Amino acid sequence: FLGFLLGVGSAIASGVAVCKVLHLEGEVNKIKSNIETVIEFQQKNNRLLEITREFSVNAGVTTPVSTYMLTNSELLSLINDMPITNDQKKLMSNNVQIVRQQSYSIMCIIKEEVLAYVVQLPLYGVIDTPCWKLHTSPLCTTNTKEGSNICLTRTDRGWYCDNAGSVSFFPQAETCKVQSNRVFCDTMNSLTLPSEVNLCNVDIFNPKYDCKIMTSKTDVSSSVITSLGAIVSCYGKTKCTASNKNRGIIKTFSNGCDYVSNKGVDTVSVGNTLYYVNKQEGKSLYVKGEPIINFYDPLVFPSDEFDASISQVNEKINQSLAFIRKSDE
Amino acid sequence: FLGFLLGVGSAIASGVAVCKVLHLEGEVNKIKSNIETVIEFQQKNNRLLEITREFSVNAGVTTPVSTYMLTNSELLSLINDMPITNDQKKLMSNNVQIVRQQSYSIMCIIKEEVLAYVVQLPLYGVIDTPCWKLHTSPLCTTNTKEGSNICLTRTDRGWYCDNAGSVSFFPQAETCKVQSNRVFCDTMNSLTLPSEVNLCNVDIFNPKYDCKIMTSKTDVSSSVITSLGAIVSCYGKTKCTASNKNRGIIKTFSNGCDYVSNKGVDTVSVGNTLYYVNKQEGKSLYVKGEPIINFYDPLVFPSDEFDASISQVNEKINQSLAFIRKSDE
Amino acid sequence: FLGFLLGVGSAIASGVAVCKVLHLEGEVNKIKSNIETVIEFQQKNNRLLEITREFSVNAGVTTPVSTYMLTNSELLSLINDMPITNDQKKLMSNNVQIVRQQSYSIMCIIKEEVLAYVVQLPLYGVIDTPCWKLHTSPLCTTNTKEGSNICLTRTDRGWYCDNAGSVSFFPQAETCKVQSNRVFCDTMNSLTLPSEVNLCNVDIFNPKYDCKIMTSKTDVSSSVITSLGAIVSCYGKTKCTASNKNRGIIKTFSNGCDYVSNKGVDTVSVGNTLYYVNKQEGKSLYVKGEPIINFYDPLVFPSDEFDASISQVNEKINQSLAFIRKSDE
Amino acid sequence: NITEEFYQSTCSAVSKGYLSALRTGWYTSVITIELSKVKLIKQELDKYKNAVTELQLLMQS
Amino acid sequence: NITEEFYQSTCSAVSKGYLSALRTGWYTSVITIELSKVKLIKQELDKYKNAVTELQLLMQS
Amino acid sequence: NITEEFYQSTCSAVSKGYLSALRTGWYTSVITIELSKVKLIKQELDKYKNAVTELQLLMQS
Repeated sequence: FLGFLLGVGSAIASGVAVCKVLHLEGEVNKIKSNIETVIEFQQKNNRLLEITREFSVNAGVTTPVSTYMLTNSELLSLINDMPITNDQKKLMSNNVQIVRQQSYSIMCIIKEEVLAYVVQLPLYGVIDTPCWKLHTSPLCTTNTKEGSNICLTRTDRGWYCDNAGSVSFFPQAETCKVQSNRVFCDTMNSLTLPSEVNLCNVDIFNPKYDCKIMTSKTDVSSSVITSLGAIVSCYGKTKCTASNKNRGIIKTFSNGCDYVSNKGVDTVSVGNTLYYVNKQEGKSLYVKGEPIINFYDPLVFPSDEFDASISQVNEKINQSLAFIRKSDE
Repeated sequence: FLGFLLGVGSAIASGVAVCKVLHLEGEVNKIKSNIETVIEFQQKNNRLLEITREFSVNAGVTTPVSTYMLTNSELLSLINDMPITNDQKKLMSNNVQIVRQQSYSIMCIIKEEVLAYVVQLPLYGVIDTPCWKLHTSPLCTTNTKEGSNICLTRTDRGWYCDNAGSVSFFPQAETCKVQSNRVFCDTMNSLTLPSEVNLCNVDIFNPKYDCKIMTSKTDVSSSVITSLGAIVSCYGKTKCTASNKNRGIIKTFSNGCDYVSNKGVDTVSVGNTLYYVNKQEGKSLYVKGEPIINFYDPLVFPSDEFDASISQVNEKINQSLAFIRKSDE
Repeated sequence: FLGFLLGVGSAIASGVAVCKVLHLEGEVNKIKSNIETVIEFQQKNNRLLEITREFSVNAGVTTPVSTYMLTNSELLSLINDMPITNDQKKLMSNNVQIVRQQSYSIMCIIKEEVLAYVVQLPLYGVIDTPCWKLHTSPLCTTNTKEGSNICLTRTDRGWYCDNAGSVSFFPQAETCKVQSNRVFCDTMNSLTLPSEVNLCNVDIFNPKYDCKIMTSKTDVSSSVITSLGAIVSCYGKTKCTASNKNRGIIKTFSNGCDYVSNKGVDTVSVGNTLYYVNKQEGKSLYVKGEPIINFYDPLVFPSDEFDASISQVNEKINQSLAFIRKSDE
Repeated sequence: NITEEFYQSTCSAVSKGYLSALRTGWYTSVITIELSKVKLIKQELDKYKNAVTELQLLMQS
Repeated sequence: NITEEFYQSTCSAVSKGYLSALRTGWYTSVITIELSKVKLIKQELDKYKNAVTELQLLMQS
Repeated sequence: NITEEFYQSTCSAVSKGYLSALRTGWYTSVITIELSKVKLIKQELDKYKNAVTELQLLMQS
């Protein structure tokens, strides 16, 4: 949700900056047969046509960088001469398709005698720090009355990574790429948070960090597929089940927010939507606890807070409560 | 608007799940010339290069599935052996490019002796059920005073389809694909609603379903191109017209929300924006009625409800009204 | 932000409309060797395969229009026969890759004897009118107390262009394309505003136009890379600096919202995010003035207005103020 | 037979007459590829090795 | 001549000096394609038939 | 070693055990291309000119 809090940058500002320098020194110096032969030329020229093809349909800026722009050999050579950690080099070599996805190719100059373009490669200054992905889903009451239901949703979902004494937070987990247990992310799509942001997971009413939520009265049902299971927010009259591939339905969810692990579960159905759970191996822990939505009185609960927080919602309740208490008198 | 209410799934969780099984049985068994010849090899190898090309720039997961990944012949063979309805088979055969767009190709293993990848095809369990597309546009007052205008917008726009006794609702109509009168959608981008959700179209103040709206005081002008016409929300000093291609301007809209059908209308201009109306054949019906925005008093109207509803906005007014009535006394 | 205020159109409604006419006249008339030879055929057929390839993976509608769909020569011919200004012709000729990006190719009919598709080219009716890009960033207090901070953000960021006595406003600056000092935009992604909208830049409390803002208590840090510099919103404990490539850090930002020009500045770091500033040449002006967020009392400030305005926030304060003043008595 | 209704009272319109085709499930199939003028064969066999090599690189760690 | 102004009071900046090029309309043109060592011609004529066939499939119902 | 915890009280789950690989910077390198049966060479040299020409068009004004 909180993707709108992100800053705004110029993605190719560095490569374009380099491109502008090549123009300057241009003006700065601007001052006072065989069949094997046929094959090699088609091979070399093919590449030129493909590079030209990519530039012409992308208006001169391409991403990802193709093997036509930069062959695996040229890329590996670049990687070897970067001033980086051998683990940074090794990281990039084993994930060359991802490096490719995070690179830009920017068309620069074509003087009739020389064609030049700038290749902007990612450099990963943060490696092997712990990351965690936070999944959230709407938490509503299990009330029998139709309308007048209250809901609450943590809005701080996304990837979190240790980074330089702080936490890089990626509100749009979609910006992150996952290879086994490795998380490839771009810091340009992140916020920098204090390590205390993690307190929202253990104690959502904690004073050190103001945990973010949104409120509503839309008690609609859905599911969130996690890394090792599935969260099911089942409300109203929605049919919510969890099934196994050979055995069939193995669990029926009641109204409220619940969870099932992917161990022995293949799919999850919420309403008319079938979700396949992720089949990755790993252990899941169910932490029991009362839904905090039950602690609130639906009559003074601010039900349209798009960007609020736990204490902010609470203080808004006190103001509404103060209006009442000092009235009867 | 209500796309943020949607759940979160793993799109290739099923194919990846299959991919992981092929690794397991890998370890499980891991226990104790002519010119016609030249042409056929280039034809076969070309395909390998193209498959490799697609996988290498998409980091091993491709969509749509190209004819290189799966030829029309191989695809049709698959379709024939799926346990599905002959109408499901026939549906897929006549719309193979769409099936292709809804399929994934996931790179799996390359043991030096065998290359394998998983193809994830869509299966359409819901066919030939009635669908309807709901279009909405801001409804504001036709007041002479500049600021202090009130607005209202139904936020429940999108595709609705009968599905298993309920309605599959697609908040982002953009997720749906339209071929003539056929609507191709993905249930992963939908909410499951009671059939009573349709009551919002006939009686927006109905008690059975709480119709969704948003309020504001931003009385800005725009148009929504529908299937058979165009909705024009014209407010302030905006020039809003409807024109015919040969004849020219054939209608000038007054302030408020109006509509013109595409029969004999080619374009619609609202401010500096020219919209071409859809030219599909079909009949349009204009249902007269007072804009419900006129029923509200601009002085107690909650003008910043991002996710509210008709009754929810109304009850918020009563609370504001109760604050007043019990004051003078 | 205000992209949700935009109208909804059918992008290929005009080309599809043309496509439907070619079907009609279909039914209307439906009433009572050498090696140089081998090379030319492969050249011509290659193009057919590429056109077919693009149509088959895009379900018959392609954008941008490739050189396979329309060669540079055919495109230039089209441009020459359009009823347009020589400057409109000249504009399109020097930016053919952009014209290409703004064009659609729509597959129409394939009668066994003739293959036909419609090419939808952009026509630019507005050229060489002044444009300006508005950049905005959250404005929060520089308060020592942790929570209870107030924030304000202008939500009217984007491109503005003079157009027909009004201003075409592009809320999603991402919809615009920049080539040197030329701004390529689509009017379909715009709102039409009075020229008085510019008053929000000089006097945000002006009566002629109601300047748009959003409020919150989320005092999170970020930066916005502008055309000629960088805005830095630094709050809390975030490390915010501006650096030069050879020299290193040349400026450390204090808490609040500040700005540095790109002249002599290469990068900006806010928290864990490094931004490269744009290196374009041009002059920057720093206009000093008190942050208007300081004029507000954090105790009666509406801190969750998602779509409000300056006067709208102010009037909401007066209502809260009136509740108090008429109470003690 | 597609029809459309406009409601002046709520500024909305409904287009009816469409038929559904919703993706509800997945069918997964496994595709396998069997791996192993004269000069022309050489450059094609080299192309083959870049493809196998390129595929070997993406399937790394 | 591009200039920029920063307003400290409202945390915003304006970049001026740009010239517009807005798409306001469409020009539609209709493109038509006329349809109908020796071994080399054969594989190319086969390529032709997959293209016509593939186009025939997308234009279905 | 990937683990996951579900919190019933707040309807949320945390997946731990991942290792980071964040893009923090850019490495820019400059790539240059040096520019200048018989009939077969001709159509390839023509292809070359469309590529140089096409590149010349995008680098316009």
